[PDB]
Amino acid sequence: MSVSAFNRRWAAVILEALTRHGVRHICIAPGSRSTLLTLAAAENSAFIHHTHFDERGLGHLALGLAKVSKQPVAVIVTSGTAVANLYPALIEAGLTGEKLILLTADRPPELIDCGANQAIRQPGMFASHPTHSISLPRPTQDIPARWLVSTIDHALGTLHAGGVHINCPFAEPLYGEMDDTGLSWQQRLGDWWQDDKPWLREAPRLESEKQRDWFFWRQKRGVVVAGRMSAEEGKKVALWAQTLGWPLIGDVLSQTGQPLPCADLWLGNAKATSELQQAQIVVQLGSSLTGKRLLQWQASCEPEEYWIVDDIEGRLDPAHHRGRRLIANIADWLELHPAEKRQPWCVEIPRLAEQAMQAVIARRDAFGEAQLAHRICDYLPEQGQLFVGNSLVVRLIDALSQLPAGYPVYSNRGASGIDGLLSTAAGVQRASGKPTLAIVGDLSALYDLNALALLRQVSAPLVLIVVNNNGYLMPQNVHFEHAAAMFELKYHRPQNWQELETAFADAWRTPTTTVIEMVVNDTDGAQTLQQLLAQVSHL
Amino acid sequence: SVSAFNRRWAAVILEALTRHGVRHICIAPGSRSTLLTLAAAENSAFIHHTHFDERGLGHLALGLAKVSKQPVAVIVTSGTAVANLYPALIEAGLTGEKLILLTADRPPELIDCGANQAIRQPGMFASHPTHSISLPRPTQDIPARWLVSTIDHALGTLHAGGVHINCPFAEPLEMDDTGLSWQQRLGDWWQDDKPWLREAPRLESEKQRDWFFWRQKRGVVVAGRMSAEEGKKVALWAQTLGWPLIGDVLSQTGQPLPCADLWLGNAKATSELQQAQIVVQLGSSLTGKRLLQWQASCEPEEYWIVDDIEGRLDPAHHRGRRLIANIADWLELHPAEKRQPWCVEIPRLAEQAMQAVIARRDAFGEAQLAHRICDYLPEQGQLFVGNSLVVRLIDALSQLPAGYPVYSNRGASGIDGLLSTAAGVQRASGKPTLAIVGDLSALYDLNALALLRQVSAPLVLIVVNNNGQNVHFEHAAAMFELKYHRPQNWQELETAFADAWRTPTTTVIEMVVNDTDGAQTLQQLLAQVSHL
Ligand SMILES: O=C(O)CCC(=O)C(=O)O
Ligand SMILES: O=C(O)CCC(=O)C(=O)O
Ligand SMILES: [Cl-]
Ligand SMILES: [Cl-]
Ligand SMILES: [Mg+2]
Ligand SMILES: [Mg+2]
Ligand code: NA
Ligand code: NA
Ligand code: NA
Ligand code: NA
Ligand code: NA
Ligand code: NA
Ligand code: NA
Ligand code: NA
Ligand code: NA
Ligand code: NA
Ligand code: NA
Ligand code: NA
Ligand code: NA
Ligand code: NA
Ligand code: NA
Ligand code: NA
Ligand code: NA
Ligand code: NA
Ligand code: NA
Ligand code: NA
Ligand code: NA
Ligand code: NA
Ligand code: NA
Ligand code: NA
Ligand code: NA
Ligand code: NA
Ligand code: NA
Ligand code: NA
Ligand code: NA
Ligand code: NA
Ligand code: NA
Ligand code: NA
Ligand code: NA
Ligand code: NA
Ligand code: NA
Ligand code: NA
Ligand code: NA
Repeated sequence: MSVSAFNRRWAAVILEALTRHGVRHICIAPGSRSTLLTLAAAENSAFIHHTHFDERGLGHLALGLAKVSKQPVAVIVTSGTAVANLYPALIEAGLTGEKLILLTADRPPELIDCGANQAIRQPGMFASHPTHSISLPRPTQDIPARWLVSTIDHALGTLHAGGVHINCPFAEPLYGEMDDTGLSWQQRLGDWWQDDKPWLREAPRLESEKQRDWFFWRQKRGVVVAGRMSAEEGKKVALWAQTLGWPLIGDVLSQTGQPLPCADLWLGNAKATSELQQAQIVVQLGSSLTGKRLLQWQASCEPEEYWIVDDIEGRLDPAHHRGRRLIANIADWLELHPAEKRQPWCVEIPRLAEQAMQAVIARRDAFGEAQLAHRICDYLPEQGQLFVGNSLVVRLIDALSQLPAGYPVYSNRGASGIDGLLSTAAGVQRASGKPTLAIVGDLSALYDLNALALLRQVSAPLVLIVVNNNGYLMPQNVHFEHAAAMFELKYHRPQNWQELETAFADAWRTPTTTVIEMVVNDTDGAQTLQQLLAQVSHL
Repeated sequence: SVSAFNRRWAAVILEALTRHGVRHICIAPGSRSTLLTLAAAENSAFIHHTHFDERGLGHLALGLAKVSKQPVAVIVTSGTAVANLYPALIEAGLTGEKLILLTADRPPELIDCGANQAIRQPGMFASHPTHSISLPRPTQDIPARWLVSTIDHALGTLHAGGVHINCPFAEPLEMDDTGLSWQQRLGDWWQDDKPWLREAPRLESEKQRDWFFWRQKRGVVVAGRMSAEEGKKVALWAQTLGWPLIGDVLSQTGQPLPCADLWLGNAKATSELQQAQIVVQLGSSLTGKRLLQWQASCEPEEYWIVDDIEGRLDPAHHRGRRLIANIADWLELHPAEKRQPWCVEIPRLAEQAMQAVIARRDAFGEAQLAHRICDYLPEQGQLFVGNSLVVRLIDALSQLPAGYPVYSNRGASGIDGLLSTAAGVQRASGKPTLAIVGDLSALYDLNALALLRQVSAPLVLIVVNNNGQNVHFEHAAAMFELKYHRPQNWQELETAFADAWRTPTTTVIEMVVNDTDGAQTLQQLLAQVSHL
């Protein structure tokens, strides 16, 4: 008899199944036609719950949680444009491999395309961006609970990386009658209910094989380029390159400690370019390289072979070198392709690197963007993590700073959207519980302004540094003092290093967010970068 | 010079669009869109609007299109910028605004190889735009007449909804003469005022040959969203036929049988309606709970929906007719003939309904604000309503004047872009504007207070706060240098307004209420009115 009693049990089966695939965190924007999913989510003790009222920011919240935990993270939303607001964070996940399980409630098929409310076409809404899309059928008991959990297990089990869109229509009414309808339908799953594992286990691994000619290649003149990877991988890559005797170019996202710092500067030197032309093979581990000089060099170098090792699939070399694209966990890969001690073949590079760091240091003082970027590793929280936006300021950290090996760095450098940086940082901080430094420009802060609601609720101190270069009535110069106030966050606008170091100490005390607004020019940082680059090009 | 030719290809795209009434252009600053952007700046045909949030940029453009009834272009750079446009594109696809999305793209060699800010853009919006064009990589080997014809075809044939034109450009982005002669192949089209190719079919239903029979039956007229002029014409027409007119808040009909959401819960009213043999619905997106239940359950011999949107609009799937037409043209094609009012109990029920509500107009609550709203309407202005309890309340408790413009985002009723849509609504027409929103809506689109800063006539944003949080908007107002008031009674409210109408600025009025009085008061009026 009861359609709502049945709808609840369909929904509970879908949630129970996610539970068998590592889904722990779940993000929900409340709204009264996803009711069944939200409701099955609350009954389910397995989930840690997060909410936000802006579905765009909710996607990014989920994206941040996945990015740090390396587990799949679910998102439930109600039917209509709620769903479309998930696209950005979905897109970013498809590039960087976050597993976002989007459960989008939908009207039933009889209510689509007929003037009904909050009703749009949701199946295939995200085109090729999900790794898998499941458009679930209208709930009925005539489809066995084993089909339903098997379809979900198929999608999650085969999922190497990226998001999955599960569209979930529900018959109206979403409320009412409250009986045993669909009770024996659930009971056919038997003791899968007290189990632990998927109903259907489908989990093939996608992995490249051991390169049998590694023992030759490892004795040639190689270079290691280290892109985005985990904190732990960065230290491993640092050891492996050092053992090989190969120059390591490490990105801000690599956490290698950057043994050859200020690459963005020293790749400008003709002495450095000439040593590198002698390179017979380049082994690039990780991807999304940050620096202009590194991107130019990569694009123009001509080693016999060019290798990209990364756990994401597809082509990762925008200059299309002849070589290899190797799919792997970077740490397993280094295991499979171990180093033997060999004397370094580079003689000039390690000098130029030192000299470049000395040049930046002769410049540490003017209270600006480039200098904050240079000194950033002085303000990093102890046992913390850094989240870094899509701004000049982070190319400047990459160019002018030397971050410590193994210190966690996170970002959104898939498509480098500037639309979700605060909600992302909020997910990054929640997943790990660590105190967090997030560095962002003013447009990114204005873009995701309402994620300040999210940042109120951090589990450790979070410092949001907003680098502000600004950025009918005369245009105004916006600031973030009232924004902070509006959300009961701490706020500082330091004028000098003493005030910044002070602002940082007060910030690192309680668990909430302190906004530190650093007003700067729209030219000093760029300008300082160029000066150091010419200086180094000459050295 | 690749660069010099890329500017000229972009040039041709933009000039094409001007021959189709595109006057407004909304732009979000971005490095990879520079060519469409520069081209746009150099073309005098356009009025330019900027926003930093692409989602709110889409909704601005939607607000512009909603009032202007002309196509509005949007330009964004490659990447998730593009995806931020989906919400407004989807809305347009339902209410019929013509948003022309020009999405800059990396050239095809740079897709799917880990390049920066590079994503799969063609087909990205799935079935939602009315037409989608994935333009080829620019080259002078494809002649300019192809490019303009492709555009003239997308826009000439556009009945309603959006158009996605993906525009890849090769890099670098050396002011040569490189594609000059390529452009000059268009000869004097460049000095012309029309499209290159004119393809402009009309989509429209034929005259209903049996109207003279049906216009004498016992009909009910239901009026949803339509233009202000049409609101007045439908009122005249319904009156002439002797048929009751259930006029939505979006109808601008003057609601001659006000408080339908109450009197529809009375058996004397429904029983009289049961005698209805035809329902003519003009427009759609009906607002009221009672009206939506009534609509779903009614059982005339035929149900008609007249609207210029295409596709089914009756979610009860009644037997009858779906008629595509400009409402105004349709009335002319199907004239009323003067005829005696077949209804007796309803006009009295409506009156006692209003009377019942006037009786409880004093408490300083959501419901009373809603009932008294026409005391605060700006003269010769326009109202913009959110998707919020407070606007159900206006529809239930108020009677808005015939022919006063009302606008809304009520296709998919997202709460995601109401401020930025409001800002486009004010700019399209230049009128002073009232916009009514809930706290959650205002939070959702908070950064669009930056658009509301820049208005050509006063705008008042009533934010109706029943906060579940416990946030306020004084600091948001202060962040963007907007005037702010939190009135605590009717005198403080009336005063906030007098101030508000003097200068071309936005003032934020925050009404703080309860999460229950509003629902309660409506529930008690329903019961009361159902007992008459
Ligand atoms: O990249 C930059 O120059 C800073 C841009 C920025 O202004 C922002 O994202 O707020
Ligand atoms: O504030 C209202 O009028 C009710 C709707 C609502 O809660 C909101 O959109 O914030
Ligand atoms: Cl993940
Ligand atoms: Cl081509
Ligand atoms: Mg900036
Ligand atoms: Mg509210
Ligand atoms: Na789990
Ligand atoms: Na929605
Ligand atoms: Na699939
Ligand atoms: Na489906
Ligand atoms: Na079963
Ligand atoms: Na599985
Ligand atoms: Na039962
Ligand atoms: Na292999
Ligand atoms: Na091999
Ligand atoms: Na690092
Ligand atoms: Na590090
Ligand atoms: Na040299
Ligand atoms: Na590759
Ligand atoms: Na391979
Ligand atoms: Na850099
Ligand atoms: Na940023
Ligand atoms: Na925002
Ligand atoms: Na946002
Ligand atoms: Na843009
Ligand atoms: Na409309
Ligand atoms: Na339009
Ligand atoms: Na598309
Ligand atoms: Na092509
Ligand atoms: Na070509
Ligand atoms: Na050719
Ligand atoms: Na033609
Ligand atoms: Na193109
Ligand atoms: Na044209
Ligand atoms: Na033709
Ligand atoms: Na009415
Ligand atoms: Na009426
Ligand atoms: Na209602
Ligand atoms: Na209803
Ligand atoms: Na119809
Ligand atoms: Na609202
Ligand atoms: Na409207
Ligand atoms: Na609407």
